[PDB]
Amino acid sequence: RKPPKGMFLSQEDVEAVSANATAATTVLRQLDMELVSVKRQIQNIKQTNSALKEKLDGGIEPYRLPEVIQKCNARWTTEEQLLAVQAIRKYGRDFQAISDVIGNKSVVQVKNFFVNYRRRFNIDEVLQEWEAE
Amino acid sequence: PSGVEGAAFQSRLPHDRMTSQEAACFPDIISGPQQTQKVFLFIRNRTLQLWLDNPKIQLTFEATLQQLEAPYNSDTVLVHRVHSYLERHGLINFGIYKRIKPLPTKKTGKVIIIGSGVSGLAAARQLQSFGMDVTLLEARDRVGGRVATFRKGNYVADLGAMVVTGLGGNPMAVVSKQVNMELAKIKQKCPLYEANGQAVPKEKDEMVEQEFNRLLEATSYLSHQLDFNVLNNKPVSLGQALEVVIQLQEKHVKDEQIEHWKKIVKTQEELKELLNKMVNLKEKIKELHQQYKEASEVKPPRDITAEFLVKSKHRDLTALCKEYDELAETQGKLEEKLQELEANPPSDVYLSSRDRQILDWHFANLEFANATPLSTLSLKHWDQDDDFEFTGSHLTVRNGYSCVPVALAEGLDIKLNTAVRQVRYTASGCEVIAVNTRSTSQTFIYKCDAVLCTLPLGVLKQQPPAVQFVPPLPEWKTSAVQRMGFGNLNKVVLCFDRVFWDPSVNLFGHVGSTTASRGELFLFWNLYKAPILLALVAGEAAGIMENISDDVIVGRCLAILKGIFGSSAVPQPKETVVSRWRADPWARGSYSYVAAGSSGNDYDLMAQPITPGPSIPGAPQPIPRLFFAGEHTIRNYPATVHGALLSGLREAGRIADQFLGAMYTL
Ligand SMILES: Cc1cc2nc3c(=O)[nH]c(=O)nc-3n(C[C@H](O)[C@H](O)[C@H](O)COP(=O)(O)OP(=O)(O)OC[C@H]3O[C@@H](n4cnc5c(N)ncnc54)[C@H](O)[C@@H]3O)c2cc1C
Ligand SMILES: CN1CCC(Oc2ccc(OCc3ccccc3NC(=O)c3cc4sccc4n3C)cc2)CC1
Repeated sequence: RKPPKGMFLSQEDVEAVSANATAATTVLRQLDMELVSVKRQIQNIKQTNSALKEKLDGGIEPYRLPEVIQKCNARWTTEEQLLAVQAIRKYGRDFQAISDVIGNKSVVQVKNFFVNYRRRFNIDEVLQEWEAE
Repeated sequence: PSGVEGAAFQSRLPHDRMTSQEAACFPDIISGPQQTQKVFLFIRNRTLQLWLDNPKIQLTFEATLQQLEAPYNSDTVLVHRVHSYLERHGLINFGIYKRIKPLPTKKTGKVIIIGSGVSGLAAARQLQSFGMDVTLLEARDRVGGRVATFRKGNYVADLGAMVVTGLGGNPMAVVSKQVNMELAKIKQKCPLYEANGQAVPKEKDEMVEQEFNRLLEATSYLSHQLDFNVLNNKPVSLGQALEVVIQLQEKHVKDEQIEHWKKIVKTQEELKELLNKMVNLKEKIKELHQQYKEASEVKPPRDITAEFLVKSKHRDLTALCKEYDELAETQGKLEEKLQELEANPPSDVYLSSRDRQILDWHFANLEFANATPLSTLSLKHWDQDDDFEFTGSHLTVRNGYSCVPVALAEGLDIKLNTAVRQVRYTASGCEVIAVNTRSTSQTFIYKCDAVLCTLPLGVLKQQPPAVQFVPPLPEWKTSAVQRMGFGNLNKVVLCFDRVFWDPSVNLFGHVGSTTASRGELFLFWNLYKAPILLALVAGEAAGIMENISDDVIVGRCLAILKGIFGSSAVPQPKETVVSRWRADPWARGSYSYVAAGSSGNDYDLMAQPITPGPSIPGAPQPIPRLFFAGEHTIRNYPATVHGALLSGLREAGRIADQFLGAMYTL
């Protein structure tokens, strides 16, 4: 109940190659074309992607910025607080980004910050304003 | 096997079971208790063994009983019935033997046998063996019929049968002991030689053979599993199924390439999409650098919004560089994934032109074996006789097969040059009307209780008739004759003064440049003692080549062998013969094959004897008077010698059962 190995035969194809007197060469010609069709459409996207590749030449290496490595600190300078509030305003809840910006505050320290200062920096109000965008 | 059991096997019989036939004559026993059956079986097998262990002298009832030892020795009728039964149906005491018991003084019954082909001869002997009067009529000036052999000087080569297809259960094995046949194994190595003259590389030779064998099992799958057996009301042929299977493989190659390249695009497109993301990211990065540059040019000390604007742009920029570097990674992978897919492409083709020409050879070979275009073979039934294959290797008859029929014709009333033109059968008896082949007018009349027809199938099919039946044959017979296949295959015999080929190699192929031409001279044999090369025409070729001068045909051969063996190594031939079996009017072809739309059943139809109507109306049902034998009557051994002779033995037993009666059935 199995063809010899690598021989392929399903009920449906058998019927398909037989029904017409030339149904064979019809079906085999369709695929011949349907192939050359895909073979060409490969050539398109090759050449399309070849030009896109040319535009990226240079990479982004000229626009690379040096690595900042600030060591997390417990204190908040008055400066640091001000950056926070502007960051909150610009970033909302992306605490990662806020921490990245201040330069040397952990993402937890950032979160606490909302709670400890929220009171006085109307971080409620601030945050609605970011929402309105 | 060996023992008694091996005698059964060697006589084509199941050692541990009673056959249908035996049941017919020993109905007491087989319906009887199990014990008795084992006795019977043993007796038979032992008796068989005895005949076999020495087939050069008659095995008598007495001799047989002497060698039995009770409990089997005890019942002497059972031994007698069993012996006489085997005696009757040529299982023992057939062929050429010395006779212990000289013959019945006078002869009972008269039979005319048409054709001195092995089937005919084997019957004749058998009947005369039983004490009937027999006379054979042969249109030819020689016995054997399709056992033709060529002789001239010490050149010897069959144009007819040549091969014994294994001795394992072949009754010709027994004849081989009774007659000196120089039996040589055939070294099955056969190297193929393309059109140009060049051996095919071992590597390919195997690729194609395997694919050929693979394609065949394939067809059998279609037939027996997918039931692919009729197309538009007409029954499927092997040829058709092979094409379909082949196409389907061609088609599957394409389907694979499509799927592969299509998997390439879908990844190519993934790259396209990615690069866009990457270009637009670089564009937003570009500007965002400038912004950061401008902002950091506001020299400090600065107000905190301006400080924020530096910091924020700085981070917003590293954020994008992060994204872009991950997409450069993702790109790296996809650029390699296309190295992979470009590197491993599915096969370009199913078969090259070269491949398909070599494959055409392997098909020609099948058209050789079955002596017909695969166009014509029944898909379902062409290989039905494959279960009854003998064991052991195939052997040629080195001294010429004609040695066998001749040997059988010793002591037989054979009228050569006597062509039958009409067979008359009636409840009273039969008149056969023949003539002289030499002067058509010299007319003969023969009267007999029964006629046995061994006329070849090609003759029976001949339209308008070469032989008239009176009354005509019933439709059930004539329809079977129409449905059955009668193929063709010719031999060219090349006689030389020196062996200019490798003697180590018995046979070797040639590969025709066409599909339409694969049969033409596709195979060559040196199997004989002398320097004789034999060349075969098979397939659709055979029937067309019958309209070409021998000179030309030998031309086309010589050409081939020059190309293969070197233009100067090929001496012209001293002696040449070409067969034309379809042309031959006492043959009209080579041998039967199961045409599409026929079955193995037709072989049985062909064997069924014919009973005339009564003479006076309301007179009792008459005995049957017209019998048939020959290669086309034996369902399990068609188109061979053993089949012919087996049919011969069979009819002889049947006729005797009719006209001498069978007192062993009680
Ligand atoms: C090329 C070829 C190769 C073969 N190779 C092999 C092989 O290798 N191995 C194998 O086992 N078998 C082989 N065979 C098959 C074998 O030859 C036959 O199966 C066998 O000889 C048939 O015997 P037959 O008695 O049935 O018919 P035939 O042998 O044909 O005998 C019938 C006789 O009737 C005669 N006849 C015809 N018309 C008339 C008439 N009007 N009046 C009187 N007589 C008539 C014929 O002339 C013939 O002698 C081969 C056949 C051919 C053609
Ligand atoms: C219906 N069916 C047809 C297939 C026959 O079996 C064959 C098995 C092997 C064959 O090739 C072996 C071979 C190798 C090398 C040289 C010759 C031969 N064989 C023959 O010439 C040959 C042997 C037989 S038996 C009946 C005819 C026939 N032929 C023609 C051929 C036929 C059995 C009956």
